[PDB]
Amino acid sequence: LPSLFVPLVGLLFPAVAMASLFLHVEKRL
Amino acid sequence: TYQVVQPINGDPFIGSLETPVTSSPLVAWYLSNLPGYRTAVNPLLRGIEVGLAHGFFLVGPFVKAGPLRNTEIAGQAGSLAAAGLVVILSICLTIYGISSFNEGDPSTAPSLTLTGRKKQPDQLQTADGWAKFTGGFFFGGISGVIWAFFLLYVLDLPYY
Amino acid sequence: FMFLISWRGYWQELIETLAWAHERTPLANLIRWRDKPVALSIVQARLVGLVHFSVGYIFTYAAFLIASTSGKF
Amino acid sequence: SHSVKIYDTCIGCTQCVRACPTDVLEMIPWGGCKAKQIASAPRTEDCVGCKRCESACPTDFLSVRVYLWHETTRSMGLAY
Amino acid sequence: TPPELDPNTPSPIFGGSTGGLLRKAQVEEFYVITWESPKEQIFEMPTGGAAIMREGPNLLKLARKEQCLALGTRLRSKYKIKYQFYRVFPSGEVQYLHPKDGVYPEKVNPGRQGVGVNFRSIGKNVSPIEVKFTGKQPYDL
Amino acid sequence: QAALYTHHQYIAGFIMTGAFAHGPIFFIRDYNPEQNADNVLARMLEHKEAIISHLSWASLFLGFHTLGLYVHN
Amino acid sequence: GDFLVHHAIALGLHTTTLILVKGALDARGSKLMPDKKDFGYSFPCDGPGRGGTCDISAWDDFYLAVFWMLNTI
Amino acid sequence: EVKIILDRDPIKTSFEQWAKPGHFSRTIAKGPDTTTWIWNLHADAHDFDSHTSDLEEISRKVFSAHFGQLSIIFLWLSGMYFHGARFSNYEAWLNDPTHIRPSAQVVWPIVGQEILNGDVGGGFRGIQITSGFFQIWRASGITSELQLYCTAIGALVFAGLMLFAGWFHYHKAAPKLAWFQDVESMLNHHLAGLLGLGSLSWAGHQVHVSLPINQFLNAGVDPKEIPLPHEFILNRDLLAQLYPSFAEGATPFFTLNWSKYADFLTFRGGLDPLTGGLWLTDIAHHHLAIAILFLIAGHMYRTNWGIGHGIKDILEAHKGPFTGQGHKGLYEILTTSWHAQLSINLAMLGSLTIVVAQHMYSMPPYPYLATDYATQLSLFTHHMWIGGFLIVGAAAHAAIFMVRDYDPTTRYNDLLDRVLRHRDAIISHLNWVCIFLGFHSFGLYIHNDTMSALGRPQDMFSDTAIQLQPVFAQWIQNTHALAPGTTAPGATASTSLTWGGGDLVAVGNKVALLPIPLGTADFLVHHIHAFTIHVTVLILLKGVLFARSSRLIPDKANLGFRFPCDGPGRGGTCQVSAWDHVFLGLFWMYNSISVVIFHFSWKMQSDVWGTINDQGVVTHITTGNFAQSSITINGWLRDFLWAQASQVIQSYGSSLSAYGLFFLGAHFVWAFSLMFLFSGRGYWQELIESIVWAHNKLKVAPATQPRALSIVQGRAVGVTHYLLGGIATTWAFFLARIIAVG
Ligand code: CLA
Ligand code: CLA
Ligand code: CLA
Ligand code: CLA
Ligand code: CLA
Repeated sequence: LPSLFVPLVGLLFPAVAMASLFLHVEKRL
Repeated sequence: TYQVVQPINGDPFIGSLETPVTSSPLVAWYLSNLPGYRTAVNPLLRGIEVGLAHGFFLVGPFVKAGPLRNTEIAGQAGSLAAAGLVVILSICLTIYGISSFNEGDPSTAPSLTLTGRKKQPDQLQTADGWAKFTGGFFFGGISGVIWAFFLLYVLDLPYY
Repeated sequence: FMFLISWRGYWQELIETLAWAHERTPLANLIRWRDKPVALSIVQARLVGLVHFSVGYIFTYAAFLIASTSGKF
Repeated sequence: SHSVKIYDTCIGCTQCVRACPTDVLEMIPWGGCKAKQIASAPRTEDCVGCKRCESACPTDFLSVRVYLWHETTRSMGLAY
Repeated sequence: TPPELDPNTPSPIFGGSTGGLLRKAQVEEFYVITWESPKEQIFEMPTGGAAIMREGPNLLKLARKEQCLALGTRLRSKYKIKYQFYRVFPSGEVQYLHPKDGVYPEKVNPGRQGVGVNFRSIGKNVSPIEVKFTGKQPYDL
Repeated sequence: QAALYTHHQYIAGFIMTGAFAHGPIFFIRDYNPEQNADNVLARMLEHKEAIISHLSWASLFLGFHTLGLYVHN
Repeated sequence: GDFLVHHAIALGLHTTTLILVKGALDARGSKLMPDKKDFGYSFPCDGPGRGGTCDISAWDDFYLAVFWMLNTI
Repeated sequence: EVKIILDRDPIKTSFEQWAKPGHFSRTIAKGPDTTTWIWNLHADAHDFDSHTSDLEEISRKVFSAHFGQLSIIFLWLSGMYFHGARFSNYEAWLNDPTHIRPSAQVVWPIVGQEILNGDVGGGFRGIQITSGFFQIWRASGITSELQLYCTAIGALVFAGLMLFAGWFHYHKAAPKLAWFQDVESMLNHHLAGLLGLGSLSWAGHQVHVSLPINQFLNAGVDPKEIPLPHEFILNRDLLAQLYPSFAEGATPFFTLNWSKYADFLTFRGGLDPLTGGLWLTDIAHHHLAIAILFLIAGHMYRTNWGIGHGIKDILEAHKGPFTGQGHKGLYEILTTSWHAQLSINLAMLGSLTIVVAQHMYSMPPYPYLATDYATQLSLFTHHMWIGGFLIVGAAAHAAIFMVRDYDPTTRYNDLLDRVLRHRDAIISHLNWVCIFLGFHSFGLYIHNDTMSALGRPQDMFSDTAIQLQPVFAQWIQNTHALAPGTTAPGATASTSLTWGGGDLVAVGNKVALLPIPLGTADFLVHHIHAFTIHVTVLILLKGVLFARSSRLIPDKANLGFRFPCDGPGRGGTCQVSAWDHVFLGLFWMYNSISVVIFHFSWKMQSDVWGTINDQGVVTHITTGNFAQSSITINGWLRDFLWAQASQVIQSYGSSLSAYGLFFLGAHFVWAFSLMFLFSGRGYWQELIESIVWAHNKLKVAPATQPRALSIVQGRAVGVTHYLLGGIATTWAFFLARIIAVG
């Protein structure tokens, strides 16, 4: 049942994305 | 002539005030003994305690108010969710630390004691310590969930 | 309507009382913010307000347009 | 910080300097008007941008202008 | 002329307020305003409610400066007083801010040199396009 | 049929306001007064009060009577 | 019935245009703010002096016009 | 010191100042240069302490102003009584109150309005009133239109006396500042003189006119046959046949040994099964206790005989470890600042109006008031708004005091101090409670909506699923049920029928009152009330506490009480002023009161009001759907708004079409407010520039230079129309619904 791509888009991608953005945003070169 | 309410540490030009809920001997004793405030202890060590307590506690709300039980045999599985939330949280902590503290940097806590005893360097609050704290928070978080769940299997408690 | 009717000075003064709270709360002031919390700017408010007003506008009528039609066809 | 300029249209009334809440402007000798003085913005780093200065200028068009620029802690009026 | 220096002078009688200094004072900056009082008097605190001036030299630490001028301005009128305020920083260096040039800013002083004044006054500034791509800005000219 | 019509009329509407947004932006960022001296574009600004007041009259005329007739009925 | 709604439509068009072109033609300045250029397309205002100048920027009448365009469509 | 009457001789009386607009202000008496002048003239008209700084003059202005107010109220009462005499069917209604609709306004036959003169019964054409005056008049024993006509003249005469007094006490004999300040005196009189004698006086008319006449009306005798009230005073025989205790004179009262007066005075409690109103025998008795109580209370404060209390003494002696020397200096503040007094009085008078509404619906005082749902819904809703507004006004003047009269160097308080010295702790906490209440009241609804829409009714917060039974209110409810005989042996029946349990009262075919059920639906709405109220409190208290200073604006007090802002600096400082907090609080009061009166309207129709036949079968108006459908926002949209709004949108051609017109009419001005609330005067002033150009072109530009509304006025105009529009909509909606269905 491919409909299990939903969580990946639904949650995993968002979590990774958020974490990454958060890090990039708080970075101090 | 005796007022109970006083400026903080005797300094009226600084933020806070002194009240029975802030500087009572009972409140002071209690807060100084939480795992968080044991400045002199391993951060990792301090964390695990927080995880264990918090983990254990989280199982209750998930299981009892969960869609899966509510008369539905799923039951104690909820606890599993709780095991999922301590993962989310761990992630956040790891993030907070990574972003906050840098590797080379030193502690950012405050070295002066309330009484001015300059004598005290302190804490985690460093890239190294925080990682330890979260790392321990996790281990404790998972273990907390498991033991509550473990009790759930054995049963006997009045609520569930 | 909140962003469009209430303006900034009110929220700025509210947040700075919350800035006080966080620093004076035990166990919570172990965690410090890296970005200073402030009220949304004057223009930003009108943008955020308008977006809500517009999103609501479009989503409300669309819910009505489709349902009333497709319910009857 | 914000940008604040003055123009030879200034008449030396000195009102803005009196109006400013953060001591940004001051008066300096000049010879372009009967008052023989003109405003100056030597400390634009402390300005907040409330425009109380502008609100107090009687020139036809403001002789003191405040161009809101990059935001700093000082300009954002933060006590924290 | 050199500014005054301080500091070991006492501070006014107050009971404590929530409007007081915060972490910003510890890690960014904080300000001090100082004055001489003829009598022991009562005044309204910008941050808090009510405080008592102490006769003789007085020292007050406030966050933000504007608080310093607001109180100081009140000190000048209301009661007649002479005041000064400095910027503390956290290292320990201090910086004299106001008055900063002998006299107050309202009064013209010869020592002062102009900053940010355009001799072509008016709104004779050029259109934005003219400076387009030139880091400049029309007013800066 | 209902969906598609409503879809495009809102798209068209949003697009129309944007068209009248970059028009202003042009006047501020790119418009060169000397290089457009006395041409049709410049004359617009030259009699801008006349343009605006009549648009105001047309809006007031339509508004007063369309509402007026609706309320009467 | 078709007659009346069309005038409503006419009302909607004229007002939204009135807002937008008043915004465009006043982007570079007015009597209240002769130098509205130098400040750009989008700025919060010009303070409470000279009577008060909220929503005086060309960005802000766009902001106003969207409401009317939403009403029109 | 010794308290006495102090006045001064004539202080001018001429039309000279009528001819000079804005004379009261030195800035505005010079005339207009712009159109702003005109608005300022009306906005500073009543700002007396802004006119002069002398406290004596301000006090004299507000004293005559109160006479002016009373004059209007007396003129207003004169009309209601007059209209009940010339243009009403009160005499018709007096025979058949249960079927005939009360009406007291006839419309002229011009342009087609005569349609509004509908079938109100009694062979009469007019507009149904919901003021409630018919039930007051019947309760006072008013029989004929002659008596209403005499009261009309009496009120009008009083209106003249009030108006004359105001002139006399400002232009002829003006009270001195020392006279106004005698607060120990004034409280003694208002406690004993106004309230004590006032309640005593009405207890008399009741036990001589109301109680005798009402008994005749209930016996079923024709109103025209009933002897006039004065036939009861003269011939005691009539008032002896009924209520035989009158056989004796002052005895037993004079000989004590109370009482054989239990005959016309009792602690019966409950509700009259024939009139649906509170027992008149209880109400008369009630006013007897109130009189004496206030007469006793009127002798606490010391005046000119050394016996009593100095209020200044009482306050100073109330100081604790936690509070300092607090309460000291409050007497000098409250005797020196009008705004300080007005804030307390508004807060309390406003709070009183709110408890009045909740008390008049659950304990119907006037005969045939309960089953007239049209009036009860109107009375409750009316007082809720009046009380609601007055409370917001308390915040305004509390703020004004902080800005204008607050001086630590002259009139320190210590209690007011400390509060300012931790104002961030109070506001930050009140901030938190609101967020907690928002989530835990409204969030529960959104939860319910989502679960229902997903087809999971068992995952909702409801009586049939996850229950939130309000047990604390239920336990109390049960306690008042078991109150008579057990707790209060003197009480025969319950306090209210909402606590009855197994008791019901009906008049005609309609239900007067019955035990009101409480469930999860009632739990959710009450926390919504707890939520909305706090947020209103937050906005207003924040405005008062931070009125003078702030970390953002150290010298906000210098900018005044009513200013637009302090510029776009510091990120922007719009609506920092205390005025703008009152302005913001106004919307939230509206938000709170609106969900309160919706809570009332639905609960009453669904669970209380309805038809009852002689088999016991009760059929409620909306049929008890409150429990299962008020727990969802879609339910409120559908089963409440959509369903019940059908009467007002189907009222064209009917007698209720004016409500149909006001329904749309109010939607209009509400949306109209949004133009002012979402925009700024910068745009409008520039638009006016192009329009001013056109007039100059045709040589028709006015000297009074047109200007856009001030920043503050734009907010004043906006919130005013937002309130007028929103409230008037619900008004038209309520009245059409309850008149048609009820
Ligand atoms: C597309 C995005 C998305 C997806 C896939 C889900 C999926 C789910 N939601 Mg969530 N939710 C979302 C968005 C989403 N939600 C948003 C936007 C909101 C805010 C309105 C919520 C608010 C919400 C609430 C309040 C609840 C849910 C619940 C649920 C679960 C209900 C089904 C169930 O009972 O089975 C099984 C039930 C279980 C408890 C199985 C547990 C699942 C295991 C523990 C996963 C392990 C943890 C995971 C690996 C950690 C995440 C790592 C990742 C971030 C990298 C299901 C897993 C319910 C729930 O989870 O029950 C407590 C529930 O209470 N959702
Ligand atoms: C009848 C003769 C008379 C004359 C010639 C005056 C003349 C004067 N009065 Mg006096 N006054 C009078 C009667 C009179 N008054 C009465 C009967 C009262 C008792 C209420 C007062 C109470 C009074 C006070 C408290 C004050 C004066 C003041 C003044 C001076 C200011 C002039 C002015 O603008 O007034 C105003 C002209 C008006 C037309 C105002 C009309 C206000 C009425 C009451 C409104 C009625 C409410 C209305 C129905 C609301 C519905 C509105 C709706 C329909 C839209 C002026 C010398 C003022 C003063 O001394 O100057 C500093 C002052 O403070 N008067
Ligand atoms: C339903 C609410 C509402 C209404 C009625 C209006 C009405 C109007 N708008 Mg506004 N607008 C609104 C909402 C509304 N707007 C909102 C939410 C926004 C976003 C902020 C705007 C933003 C906006 C902008 C930027 C502009 C307008 C303009 C206008 C005017 C357009 C010309 C016109 O119709 O002439 C007819 C007039 C009317 C339809 C209103 C008159 C009302 C009655 C019929 C007058 C008669 C009164 C009657 C005697 C009763 C008196 C009562 C008594 C107490 C005195 C008109 C007054 C434009 C303008 O100023 O035109 C030149 C303008 O540029 N609007
Ligand atoms: C005991 C009652 C009471 C009294 C005596 C006062 C007295 C005062 N107030 Mg307060 N106020 C009150 C209650 C009261 N207020 C309440 C309940 C609120 C909450 C809304 C307020 C909120 C408030 C604010 C925000 C302010 C005041 C201010 C003032 C001062 C000047 C106001 C003025 O000039 O009048 C002028 C009167 C008008 C301009 C009339 C305007 C008409 C209104 C807005 C709409 C009426 C519509 C009507 C109800 C129905 C529509 C009919 C229409 C179609 C014709 C004056 C001391 C001002 C001040 O600065 O204090 C020193 C000030 O800014 N008040
Ligand atoms: C319907 C529109 C609306 C909404 C939702 C709000 C909401 C709120 N207002 Mg505003 N307000 C409004 C209109 C609105 N207001 C308007 C038109 C005005 C102009 C007068 C104001 C003026 C105003 C003032 C002056 C204040 C507020 C305050 C508040 C907050 C009160 C505290 C609270 O309840 O926390 C709870 C939050 C909610 C109940 C919002 C709903 C939350 C949902 C149901 C749950 C979360 C969804 C989901 C789980 C999130 C994840 C989704 C993910 C995909 C991102 C709250 C956020 C006060 C404040 O700041 O708080 C202390 C404050 O002082 N309002």
